[PDB]
Amino acid sequence: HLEKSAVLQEARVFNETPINPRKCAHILTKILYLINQGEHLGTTEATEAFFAMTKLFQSNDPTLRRMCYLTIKEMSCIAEDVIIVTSSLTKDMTGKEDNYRGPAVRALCQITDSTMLQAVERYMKQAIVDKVPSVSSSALVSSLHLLKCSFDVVKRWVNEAQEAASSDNIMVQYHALGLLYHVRKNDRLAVSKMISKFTRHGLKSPFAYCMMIRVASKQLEEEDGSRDSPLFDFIESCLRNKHEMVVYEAASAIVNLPGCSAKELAPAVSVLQLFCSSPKAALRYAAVRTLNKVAMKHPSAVTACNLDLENLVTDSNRSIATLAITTLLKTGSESSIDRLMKQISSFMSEISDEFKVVVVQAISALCQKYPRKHAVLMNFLFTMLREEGGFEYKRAIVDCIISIIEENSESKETGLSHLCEFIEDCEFTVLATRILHLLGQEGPKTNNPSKYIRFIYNRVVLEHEEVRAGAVSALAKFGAQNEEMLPSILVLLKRCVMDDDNEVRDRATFYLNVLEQKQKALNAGYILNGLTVSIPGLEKALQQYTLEPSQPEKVAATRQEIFQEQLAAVPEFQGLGPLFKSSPEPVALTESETEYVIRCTKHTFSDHLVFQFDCTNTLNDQTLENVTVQMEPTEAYEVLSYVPARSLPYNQPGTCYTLVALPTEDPTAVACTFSCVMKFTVKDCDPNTGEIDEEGYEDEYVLEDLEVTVADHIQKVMKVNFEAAWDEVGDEFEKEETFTLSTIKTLEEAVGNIVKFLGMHPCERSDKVPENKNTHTLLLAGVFRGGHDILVRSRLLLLDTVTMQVTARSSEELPVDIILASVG
Amino acid sequence: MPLRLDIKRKLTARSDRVKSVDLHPTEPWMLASLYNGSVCVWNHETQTLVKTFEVCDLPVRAAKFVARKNWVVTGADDMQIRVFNYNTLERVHMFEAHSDYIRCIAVHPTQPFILTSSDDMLIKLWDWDKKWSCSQVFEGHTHYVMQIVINPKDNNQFASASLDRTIKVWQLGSSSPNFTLEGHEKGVNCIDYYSGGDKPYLISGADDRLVKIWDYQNKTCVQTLEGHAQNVSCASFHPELPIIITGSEDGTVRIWHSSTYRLESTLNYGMERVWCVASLRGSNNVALGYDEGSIIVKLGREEPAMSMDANGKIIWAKHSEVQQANLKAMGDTEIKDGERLPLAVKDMGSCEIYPQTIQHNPNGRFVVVCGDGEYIIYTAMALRNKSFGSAQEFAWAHDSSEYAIRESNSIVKIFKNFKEKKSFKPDFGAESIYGGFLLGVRSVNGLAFYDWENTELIRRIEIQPKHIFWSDSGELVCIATEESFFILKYLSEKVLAAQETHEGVTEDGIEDAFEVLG
Amino acid sequence: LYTVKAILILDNDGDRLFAKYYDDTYPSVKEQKAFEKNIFNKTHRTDSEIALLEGLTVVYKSSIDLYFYVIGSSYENELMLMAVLNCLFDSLSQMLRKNVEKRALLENMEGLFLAVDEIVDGGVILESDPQQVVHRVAL
Repeated sequence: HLEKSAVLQEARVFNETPINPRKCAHILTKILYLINQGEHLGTTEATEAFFAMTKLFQSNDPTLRRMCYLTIKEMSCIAEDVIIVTSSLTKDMTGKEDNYRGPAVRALCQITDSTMLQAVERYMKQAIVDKVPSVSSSALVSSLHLLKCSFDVVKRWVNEAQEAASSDNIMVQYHALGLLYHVRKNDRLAVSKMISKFTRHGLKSPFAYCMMIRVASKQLEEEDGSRDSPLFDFIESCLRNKHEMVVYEAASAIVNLPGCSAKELAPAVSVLQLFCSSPKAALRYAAVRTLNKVAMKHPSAVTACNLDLENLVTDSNRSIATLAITTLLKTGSESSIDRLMKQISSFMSEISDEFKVVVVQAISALCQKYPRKHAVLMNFLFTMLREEGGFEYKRAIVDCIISIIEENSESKETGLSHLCEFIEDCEFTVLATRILHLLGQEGPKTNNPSKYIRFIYNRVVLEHEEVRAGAVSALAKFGAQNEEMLPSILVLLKRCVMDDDNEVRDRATFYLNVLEQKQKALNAGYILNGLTVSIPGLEKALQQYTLEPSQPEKVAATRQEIFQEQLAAVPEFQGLGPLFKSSPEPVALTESETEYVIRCTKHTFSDHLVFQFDCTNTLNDQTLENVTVQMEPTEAYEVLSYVPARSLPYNQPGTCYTLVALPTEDPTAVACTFSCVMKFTVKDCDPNTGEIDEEGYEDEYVLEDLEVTVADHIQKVMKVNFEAAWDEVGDEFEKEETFTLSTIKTLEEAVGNIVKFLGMHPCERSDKVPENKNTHTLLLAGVFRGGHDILVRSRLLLLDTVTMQVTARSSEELPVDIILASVG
Repeated sequence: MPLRLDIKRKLTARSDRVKSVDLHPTEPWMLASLYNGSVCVWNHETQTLVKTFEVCDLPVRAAKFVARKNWVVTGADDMQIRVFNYNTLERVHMFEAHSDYIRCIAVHPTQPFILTSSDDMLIKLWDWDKKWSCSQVFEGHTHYVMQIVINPKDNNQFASASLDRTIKVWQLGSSSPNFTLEGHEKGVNCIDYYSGGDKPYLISGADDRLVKIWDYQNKTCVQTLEGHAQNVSCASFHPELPIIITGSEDGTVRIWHSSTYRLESTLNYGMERVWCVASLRGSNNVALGYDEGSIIVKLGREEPAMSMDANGKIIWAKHSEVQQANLKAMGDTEIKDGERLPLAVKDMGSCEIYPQTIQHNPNGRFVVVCGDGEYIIYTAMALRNKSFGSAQEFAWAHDSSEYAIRESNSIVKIFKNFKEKKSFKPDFGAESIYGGFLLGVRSVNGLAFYDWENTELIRRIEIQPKHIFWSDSGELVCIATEESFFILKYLSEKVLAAQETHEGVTEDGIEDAFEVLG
Repeated sequence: LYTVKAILILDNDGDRLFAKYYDDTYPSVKEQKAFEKNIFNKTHRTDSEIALLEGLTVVYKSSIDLYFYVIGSSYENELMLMAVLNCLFDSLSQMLRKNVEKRALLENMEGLFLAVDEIVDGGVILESDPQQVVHRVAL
């Protein structure tokens, strides 16, 4: 239509004296036209045009004002000294009428940056509360843009934003709730308060419902303090308003992840909610679906089926038919697959071009995804090969072949062989590469390789370089794997085809010379089956889904080992007792992502305990350095050393340790409590993940106590015969004490309490005791730190409560004393 | 919309129609100008009437204090402003302020000026130092100049409201109004500024039942306030609190939240026809002139809600680097004890309710925001919704994983892990709650302590408290009382026999289970 | 906050008489036109309120020599999108003072540009009331 240069240029007159609202407005229209028609502005002339226009803001005409808003936003980024236009926009923005109000806030806020943010706020507060949708919605979207430049200004507007939220007017609410969710967010909980306020309400605003559904879709039970249900009384889990999109979004989330469970007037576990909307017009597309559903997509699938299946078969309209395939695909599942496959077979008949490729891929893809047997997948993959013969590709040769060598290989090659009979050189580089690669790699004894070779030999002549090169190298590997083959390799390679073309020659000269001339140490080594060049995943199935309706390694296996590894890096802990075990009951001192996350584990050594404290400073305003967790033992333990966490910045874990020595004569338990306080140096930080200030202050954060149990000292085992082990460990360290467990009225619980506490597995599966028997003998075994066995015998008497005489024997005085004390 | 208020009747006085009410610029006295021909001033803190002045024998519409001279200016239907010394009790000066009675006077403490507004459609300027010579005369208003106020961002500027449907902003220098605002549609009774160094606002009140808010910077009308259900006599802005206080000739005063204009309160008194309003510039006293007298009233919010944990998250609401609606604040600073320490705030996540009281947990694991009969619990430094609960009041106890709440059913409640405890439910009634381990509940002129064990009455102390706080051993309690303070001993064993036995009376207790230590 | 991906009003080839991009995904002419050609090819010569293109529900209508578009998300349905598309058709008609054809649009290029910006704002649905848009815009 227009020329960008002439129009950008003539705009410069505004900058001088002429303001002429008609002429300038036209010139502006022309700018909008240059963009719209599709053109790109030249920067010098743009920069000039922008400074010129600001003069035009003096004249207040509604059409000129309008031109001015669109033109400055489009020209804003390809212009300089734009800042002048802010004042003019504020002047316009306060002027009453929707033409100015709404369009200005949007143009102003786009140009506005954090410095300028402050200016627009009075006018913004006035514009947001409006139940006149233009002014309010433009102001609400405007605030969203402004969250970037400066967050804090926008946040103050949360009250005006909320005020708009209370409208049932669709725009004012959609914008209000949507924006609010973004704005007020400083934690989940404050947003959740905003949502609960609207939540109990039966809106007539579908957009608000939708934007909110998304916020809601996850279970929120902290909305406005707390509440006893994930409840959403606005359609998400409810079905207060029917309207097929909202109904679909809501129904797929709620069914197997309740936003609330099913109500008689609002299904929300049952499959129903989608289905009542399901017979419909074009509208049906949302309605008919599924996704998730109780307990599977399949009972759901049956409802809707009439609709999806008739459109999919009948309509050879692309627009309908696509909705019908997506809808079939959605009502699908593992079960559904029988049905889904016949339909997809049928579908290509309506739209057959790419759609053909897709159905032959889909039937294979569905068989791989939803199991109807891996074999059937191969058989479908043959049908794909047959029908298209060329829309298979290179990625198919690699994917078919890799997939095939899971089971199919002998068959696949053979099928491929037959498939190769097709068409000599229009079959493509890829099929020849597949029969060639497979015949090379398997080295057929399932069928005679001679047919395969004869088929491939012809294809090579008239097809691309990459296959002819493929054919020589394959032949060489084929030689190395099977001796028999060598005579065919020679007739093929001497030919002008499989060698002596171009690329084919170079590869061949190498491959040939290595087979012919050389040892074939290399050739032998090279064939490991004669496999592909790469093993990807199973690419086809996802591709197909969209297209149709258009080494974790480990050391440790035990808590002691993983901790032992962590400990081992540090010297002191392995140098001063080596680790018998680490706790089977590690206790987290301070909860996750509050102030600190500290998890401590107590590790036992031959004569020591090391406490590993994994410390996180989740303090947004700080970053920590030289952090240690300090300890006060409540019994006689010596605290030898502290190992610091070098730094703990915001949200970054670090580990600190305290090594203490264990008593080895203590008459009371090694079940003991340590009071923990982390001390550290704080340097100020701007929350990101870390950043330290030039100077800072000392600060401390209090932590929970760490409890060490007898369970940490002992590792559980059972014995085949307790009595022998029990005598064998040391009846010379034997001590006996009688306890009453009055809070345990039966033997079975009693055995469980001694077993858990001590960290001893009761022998011979003695946690199950004959219910309410007068006498019982409980056999305990486990190994104590240092590597010495500890056996405990508890002879239980059951009155109405449990009394036990617990006799313990151990290769030391300490386990005996420790167990006896801890139990009572 | 919720707001910290507590309307209290500081002093009342009965007299013939008081057109103007004032607070003394720097003194705790409020002056009311009456239609008794007398103006009277009373210091409504000690409830002493400091002095009266007989300006005229015909109504004195206006009176204000020019605090520096130690003088009071009055304008009466003598069409004079007469000046008196309020400690040497004599008439300092007499002058004719206008050709008609003087509705309002405004005093510029920084300049020698009073400008007075009169219903001769003119506002005139007088300079006290010249012995009340006419410094300047302002001609602009074409109708009865009901009220004058000085802008606090430029004292050289004032606005005058006239029943001519405008409020005209004038400058001293210029007789004429340097710009006009058309603030109302049925004449403007009052003009006020919303006070501060960064607040360019006007308010207009009119007899169309409505008070309107205007922004003088933008020149637009920010919102319209319903005002009253009858002609709005006057309207004014409270400075500190976000509200507008208006009065009407229906004898009703209404308070409107200045963030959504939803009715905060309606107040009547049996005095009726409320002519004026004015607000204290240092905030939380408003005074309102009625037909049958004057009242000085004291508004609520005197103190902030905040709590300091052990994580260095000291949380408040409102303030700087914190919003009121959301929750934030941190204070990790330890700079010298002799001065006030910086804000030192670090950002804190989500909230969903308003903070009637907002508090961190005393050892740092919870945050509580309480508001509107509900408590919401947010996590110490992560601020994800932990928990919820009911609370017209929330108090952390000593335990602080057991807390006391008033759920307002007439039993003081304990919630433990933010879940209600019904093993706690006083055999007193309730009127109010004190936290700590033995929950004090006040009822029937008693303070009763209840067990968190079986909710039996342990003891009753016959002087009601301000507070109960219990030590972190729960044997010793500190009682804030009008008595002054008690420390009491709870003997645990004595309580266990007594409580089981329930020898402690329903409303009088057992005087042994607790003992008065000091 | 997002519903509408883009709005296009296209001649009966898919070429840009108009498009205004409420996505940031097409700003350059080459690609804005490619998009336009892409959506017009699927959707056209089968009029319904549904089309699925690019995994997005595309809602479209037609006139004498134009096809009118809203592209939006497919987690929705036609009807939500349709409300935008109906506004788009309607508002242009009432605004221009003549029904949407290539002729009405070209007749008043300014009315068309302004009217569409009121309907969609950066992919959020700003307005959907045809009447409101038309008063809001000044020719």
